[PDB]
Amino acid sequence: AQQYYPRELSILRLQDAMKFVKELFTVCETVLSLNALSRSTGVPPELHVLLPQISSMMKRKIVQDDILKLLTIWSDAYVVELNSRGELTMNLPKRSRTLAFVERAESWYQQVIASKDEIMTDVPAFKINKR
Repeated sequence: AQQYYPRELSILRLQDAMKFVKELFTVCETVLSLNALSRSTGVPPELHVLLPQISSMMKRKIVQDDILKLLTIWSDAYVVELNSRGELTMNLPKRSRTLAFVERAESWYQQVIASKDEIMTDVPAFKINKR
């Protein structure tokens, strides 16, 4: 076109992905914080239990891969634990987190579009290995 060629179009796609993971982080923050209060151990239910809550707040069906995008931006954002059956459980780490995430999200976005190759259109899911 005039202003936007394939590379620029990919950047625009990525910006929507940035907007997505930023909102998703905030939603995970409210859900995990609230659910971590329900039990004496301070440990929330498995992630698959909390996904309907996360989905309703996001007004869209959120899956585990969406959640893992957050760790790509901030690896120490949450603590990841795999149980006996391999079911994923996420939890807040032991001590503003929202501001910290946005800064890293911005910095991550900067480094992606900075170099002149091919631009990814979405945040890749963080890779989790077996315990």
